[PDB]
Amino acid sequence: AAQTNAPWGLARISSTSPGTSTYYYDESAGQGSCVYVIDTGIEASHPEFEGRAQMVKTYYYSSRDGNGHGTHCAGTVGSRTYGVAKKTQLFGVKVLDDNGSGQYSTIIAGMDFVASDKNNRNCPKGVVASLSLGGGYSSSVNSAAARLQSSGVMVAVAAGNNNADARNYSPASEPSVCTVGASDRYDRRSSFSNYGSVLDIFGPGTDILSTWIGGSTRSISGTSMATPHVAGLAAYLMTLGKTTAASACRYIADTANKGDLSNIPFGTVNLLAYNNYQA
Ligand SMILES: [Ca+2]
Ligand SMILES: [Ca+2]
Repeated sequence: AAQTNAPWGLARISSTSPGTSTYYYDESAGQGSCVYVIDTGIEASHPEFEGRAQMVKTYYYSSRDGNGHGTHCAGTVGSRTYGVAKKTQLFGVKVLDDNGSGQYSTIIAGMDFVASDKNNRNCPKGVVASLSLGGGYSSSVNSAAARLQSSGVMVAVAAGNNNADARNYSPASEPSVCTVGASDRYDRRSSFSNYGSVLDIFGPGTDILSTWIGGSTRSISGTSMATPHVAGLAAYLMTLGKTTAASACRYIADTANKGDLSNIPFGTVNLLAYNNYQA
């Protein structure tokens, strides 16, 4: 399958070189897999989700996405026009309020919830969790992410937007999950992107067009945008049977475009997510 005039991020992860505009992918499109989006919620009624999204848990007064952040991330995972895995199932967990903030105790509870909730969902091809959030270092938050990964879920987390070493941020600093840096359309490290030895992979993160609340769309930037590219790619690869939840991050690194990025500090991997699609 090919999507013409795709968002540049979708074209980039299906190509070995920058500057293309077609998203090449296999028609299975991640059907049979499930992605939990742990964020501000998901506007499940958006036409771009085609009824494949639902809220399962909120820790606030409503389950509505009053911010837009979680709806944007979920759209990059698996909306029809802006998503990597266009046929996956999307589950929303609202651990952030409508200002984009949340206490660490709530974020930890949200991760423990996903580890248990997956056992009563029909996800035959595997389960993924996308966490476009973070803060200062906390061993309790890192531990919750490790538990979720250990329970059999592919955990993808943002490296953070501080232009610093991600070792001082959580859950980005947890080694056992998949920490995602951001790049721009000219194969440069995004100027805001964190770096360091804890990073596993880079994904497109600057000027990412995706769904927004009110049934609309908009373009924003962040490692929050790179993470759902990798979470979506994981579910796409799990549906194809190429990898498992326990080894998805390593498989993606092994099969990534190597050495294409510039402004990568010494000690940080130069690896860009890539789907290796061949018609
Ligand atoms: Ca290349
Ligand atoms: Ca890792």
